[PDB]
Amino acid sequence: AEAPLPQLRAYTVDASWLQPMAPLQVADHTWQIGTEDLTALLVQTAEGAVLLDGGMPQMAGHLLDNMKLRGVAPQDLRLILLSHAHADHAGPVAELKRRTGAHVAANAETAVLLARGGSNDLHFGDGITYPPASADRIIMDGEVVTVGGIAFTAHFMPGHTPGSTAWTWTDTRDGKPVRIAYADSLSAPGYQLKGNPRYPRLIEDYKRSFATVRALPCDLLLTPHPGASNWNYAVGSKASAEALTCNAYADAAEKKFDAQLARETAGTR
Amino acid sequence: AEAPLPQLRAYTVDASWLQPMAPLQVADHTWQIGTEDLTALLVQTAEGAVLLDGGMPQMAGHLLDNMKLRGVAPQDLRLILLSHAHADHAGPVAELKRRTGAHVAANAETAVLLARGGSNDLHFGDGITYPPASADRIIMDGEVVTVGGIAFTAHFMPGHTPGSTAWTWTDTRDGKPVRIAYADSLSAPGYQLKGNPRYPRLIEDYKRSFATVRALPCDLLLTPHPGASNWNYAVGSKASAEALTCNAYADAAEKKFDAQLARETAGTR
Amino acid sequence: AEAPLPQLRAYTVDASWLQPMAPLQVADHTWQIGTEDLTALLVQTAEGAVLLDGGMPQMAGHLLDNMKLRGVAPQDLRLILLSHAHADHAGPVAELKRRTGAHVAANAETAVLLARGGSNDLHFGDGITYPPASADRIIMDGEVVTVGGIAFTAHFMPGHTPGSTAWTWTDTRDGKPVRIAYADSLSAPGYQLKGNPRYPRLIEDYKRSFATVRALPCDLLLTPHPGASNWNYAVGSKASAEALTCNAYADAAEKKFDAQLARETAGTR
Amino acid sequence: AEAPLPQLRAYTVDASWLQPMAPLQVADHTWQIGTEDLTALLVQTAEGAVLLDGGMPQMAGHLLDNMKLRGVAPQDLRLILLSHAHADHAGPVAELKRRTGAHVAANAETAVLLARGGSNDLHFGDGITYPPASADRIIMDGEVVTVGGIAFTAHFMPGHTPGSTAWTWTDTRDGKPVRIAYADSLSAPGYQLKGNPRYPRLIEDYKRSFATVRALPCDLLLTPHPGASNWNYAVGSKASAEALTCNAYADAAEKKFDAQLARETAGTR
Ligand SMILES: C[C@H](CS)C(=O)N1CCC[C@H]1C(=O)O
Ligand SMILES: C[C@H](CS)C(=O)N1CCC[C@H]1C(=O)O
Ligand SMILES: C[C@H](CS)C(=O)N1CCC[C@H]1C(=O)O
Ligand SMILES: C[C@H](CS)C(=O)N1CCC[C@H]1C(=O)O
Ligand SMILES: C[C@H](CS)C(=O)N1CCC[C@H]1C(=O)O
Ligand SMILES: C[C@H](CS)C(=O)N1CCC[C@H]1C(=O)O
Ligand SMILES: C[C@H](CS)C(=O)N1CCC[C@H]1C(=O)O
Ligand SMILES: C[C@H](CS)C(=O)N1CCC[C@H]1C(=O)O
Ligand SMILES: [Zn+2]
Ligand SMILES: [Zn+2]
Ligand SMILES: [Zn+2]
Ligand SMILES: [Zn+2]
Ligand SMILES: [Zn+2]
Ligand SMILES: [Zn+2]
Ligand SMILES: [Zn+2]
Ligand SMILES: [Zn+2]
Repeated sequence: AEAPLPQLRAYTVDASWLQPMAPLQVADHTWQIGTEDLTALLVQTAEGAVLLDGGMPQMAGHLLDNMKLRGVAPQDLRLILLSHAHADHAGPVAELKRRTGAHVAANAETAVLLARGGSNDLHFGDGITYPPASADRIIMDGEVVTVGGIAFTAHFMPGHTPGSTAWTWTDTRDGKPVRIAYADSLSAPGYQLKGNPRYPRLIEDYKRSFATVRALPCDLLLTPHPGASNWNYAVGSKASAEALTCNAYADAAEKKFDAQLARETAGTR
Repeated sequence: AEAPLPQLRAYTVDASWLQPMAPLQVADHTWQIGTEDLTALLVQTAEGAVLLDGGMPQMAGHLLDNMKLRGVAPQDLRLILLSHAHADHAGPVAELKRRTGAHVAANAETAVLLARGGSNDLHFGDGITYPPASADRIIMDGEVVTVGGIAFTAHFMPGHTPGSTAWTWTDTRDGKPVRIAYADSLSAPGYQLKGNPRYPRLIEDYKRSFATVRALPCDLLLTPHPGASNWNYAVGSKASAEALTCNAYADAAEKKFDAQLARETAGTR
Repeated sequence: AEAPLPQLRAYTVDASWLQPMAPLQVADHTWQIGTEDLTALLVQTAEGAVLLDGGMPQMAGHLLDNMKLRGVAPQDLRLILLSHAHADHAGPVAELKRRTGAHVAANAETAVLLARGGSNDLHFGDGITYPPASADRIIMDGEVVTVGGIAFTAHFMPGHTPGSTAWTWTDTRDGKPVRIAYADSLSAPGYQLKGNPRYPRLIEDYKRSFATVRALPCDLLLTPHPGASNWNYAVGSKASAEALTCNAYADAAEKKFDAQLARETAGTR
Repeated sequence: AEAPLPQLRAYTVDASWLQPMAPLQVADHTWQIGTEDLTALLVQTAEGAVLLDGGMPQMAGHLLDNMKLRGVAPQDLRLILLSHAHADHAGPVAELKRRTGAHVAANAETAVLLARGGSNDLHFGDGITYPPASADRIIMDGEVVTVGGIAFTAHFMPGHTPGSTAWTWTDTRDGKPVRIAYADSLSAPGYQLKGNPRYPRLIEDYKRSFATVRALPCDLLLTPHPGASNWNYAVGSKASAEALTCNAYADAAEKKFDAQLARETAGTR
């Protein structure tokens, strides 16, 4: 009686990443509409809405529910933007496109990973996947995408994925501008950093990306994993109280990266 | 403490579907190289090999091992053909393409489902998925694909999937021709047959496909699930003893389909 | 001084195919907005517009101009449907998608040809091409697509292309229903009909498609080339006067097909 | 009698770009097999051949002819690499893939442009297009691709296109190593350089790419347009005599770029 091949293993996550929350207002037009521990930002304009990230694949219905609470019908969603195309951020994109008619704008690296459904990941292989989706517009570094007069600027910050992107826009609160920076992850979870044949310039890209994050226009920083920027979505009006600056987020990420690099030289993860 | 969204659920299968077996010769050039309960046929020519189906995603390494036992190095695999693009038959195609340089030939319906990784299935939704892969050649009904002088003919038999295909070729044994028919599944597992908005002509297609299977050139029938044609790969040289004819396979499938249709009218699965 | 390789040759067409016209009303909601000799139908609903075909690639701006004359802003175009994915009918689809955010719904055969930009055509090779575009929804035979409460039904009629489709919907005029049938081309221009290795069942498909066209619900027939159904868009309110029935269109196409088949047997085009 | 829309215009080129030539040996394994004025490099190994660029779409048959003269049958072509995905360098890729079974390896930017057939170009729009093709392997900056033991290293040099790549490998001649650098174009033909909304960091990318080219391992430089590196393929064994170094090629390109930038500030092309 010899061993059969192993069964496929599902991508399972902490319960808080799947815990629905009601819409939490970030600025006049901008709302967190994902789960307690995964960001999905809805930006509402007079000419339709923009969604930045959707979380896990199973979050599609919840996102549509929260859009409805905000007055956004499915067909009112015009545009989906992404931080990076891993299953816990781009998971429901294919379903959202089918149910809303929204288009996706992303850089070429994010587009190719999204079209693979996250398979053949440089570090994860086929372990963390989701339904594939197509990008409808390819964007370049620094390119501006505008919906309802609100301009979103892309800032490439490769490392966590080759296509990792920060998005910036200026909202308002109390009559004053609020420069929002939605910066992507700077983690390298389980990654081989040095001499990686699938990503030879990984270290150089991360190092440049720390600098890119430090330089973002940033009155208020948000991140795909809210804990990375010290947000606590579950506490409502105090959710943003402890939020990091872009400088502090980059500094923390670089210290962690440097320590991980030294541990890899020392033979451990 | 309210319920979080459910975790993703992996596509799990009976252990026998994942139980490796050594190559089992079907005819002079044709070998079963999959698992005990999933067909993957290797056809070896003087100018490279053809693979018809690969089974589950986790079978890629085993298939390459069996190819090596047959004298087929990875780069010797020229062509992948498919019965249908469900995860338990097309599962390892993307990985095989990357590791062998083989091309995929398939009809348009199979190509679109394969490129989705089986997501947005007409009946399964996103429940049964696999790494997406691209077809390199689109084939039409009755089209002949030739490798090393061996001609493979496609016979469309829509129903189980819109792109379901039977493949026929003539091998030899004991100096005599053996017309092999690799006919696709004719099951409708859990499908809504009547008035299905995603497949309005489902019943008409199945009915035509029973006739197509009856008419195949067929000295020896094989099926993606070997039990459907009464093969038992685990018993070696007796594996083919009880194999059905194409007529008998079509008849059994049609009786099951008609009974399921009546049960659906009677309100049950 | 030996001959260089030939220059690329552009797909050039009769001037009337490129001659802009103002919107011509077909029924209460339905307008011809293409050129004098290429159909592009705009169907306007309370929840956005549908475009059936766009003509040649250079027609994108003209279509948007005519949409504006009808009160349809670019973002109001929700859906693009196609008769078949040749350059003179799907030509501007990629550009329209980028400028409107519309989605494309098409069958798998049309989707694969559209994604090739018409290249590797079964009969034309690479001679007649256009910017590639992706389908966003794959439709099956008989499937209903609804926008603003108006239901469009797909009727597959393979032959002219494998993915050739007739679209039907019911509009109104003078308080009475008008069953509109937009039937695809039934021509085989320069095609090898018999024993075509790239389309082995071509004759069988055309023969079935003549029957499909005869059976369409049809108070008013329109065709991608208006002359094929005896429309004359240039004469305004008399444009539809001489229009054929579906029965007469199918009969004329079948007689032409049978004559061409006999000429092919007799060695001529 | 008002003007019809303009006819489509073919991409026409100088006759020398389409003038076939016999294979010209560059090093022990490496041959120029394109036309007098467009590079297409064949690298022949014990385990199959690599093609770097193919020229214009109409060059497919000529390339296959020259491969045959070199002893390379169609199925012996294993891999296609590209400098950049414009019609005059990637033109015949789709056809070559269909006729050889070769795979394409390219970066994400090149993959997305190739899959568009060069349409929606950042600078050319839809004016310069070719049959779309899919990449089979996505490569990263500095990644090594190996065929028959010969290692090809990718060096990203964005500017002329976002995906512009230099490829390096070490061949031999007279028992000594020859480090070959196939560097992409550094021209900006008709491009808006400053404040280009579709390429906001164009100038920064070109400036970094001049430095990348200067730093390439380079005993012998070749370029997609041979005149850019002072090759003259038509003079046979003297073809390489006047070839530039990488330093000189970068310097000439940067001086031209700086002059064009000043002219753009001065309001001219
Ligand atoms: C695989 C692609 C996304 S990358 C997809 O979902 N498509 C491509 C064509 C239509 C639609 C579908 O199959 O439903
Ligand atoms: C959180 C990341 C995605 S940003 C992830 O999925 N990881 C991190 C490494 C492994 C894998 C997992 O959770 O299983
Ligand atoms: C999503 C497609 C298959 S349908 C894919 O895997 N591609 C497309 C381009 C290259 C390669 C890859 O991303 O590795
Ligand atoms: C055997 C089929 C594929 S041919 C399958 O995966 N089924 C049948 C219906 C449900 C699902 C499952 O096993 O979970
Ligand atoms: C080639 C595809 C259509 S079949 C395309 O245009 N795409 C695919 C991703 C984004 C967009 C683009 O490149 O502009
Ligand atoms: C009218 C058809 C498309 S429906 C066409 O483009 N043809 C017909 C055959 C040749 C080619 C041409 O006009 O050059
Ligand atoms: C459009 C793609 C290349 S990007 C293509 O040619 N395909 C995709 C599937 C098969 C093959 C074909 O249609 O011939
Ligand atoms: C030589 C370049 C491609 S590298 C080209 O095609 N150009 C340069 C600008 C215009 C266009 C043309 O020849 O028409
Ligand atoms: Zn991630
Ligand atoms: Zn994550
Ligand atoms: Zn199945
Ligand atoms: Zn199965
Ligand atoms: Zn046509
Ligand atoms: Zn036409
Ligand atoms: Zn170029
Ligand atoms: Zn060029």
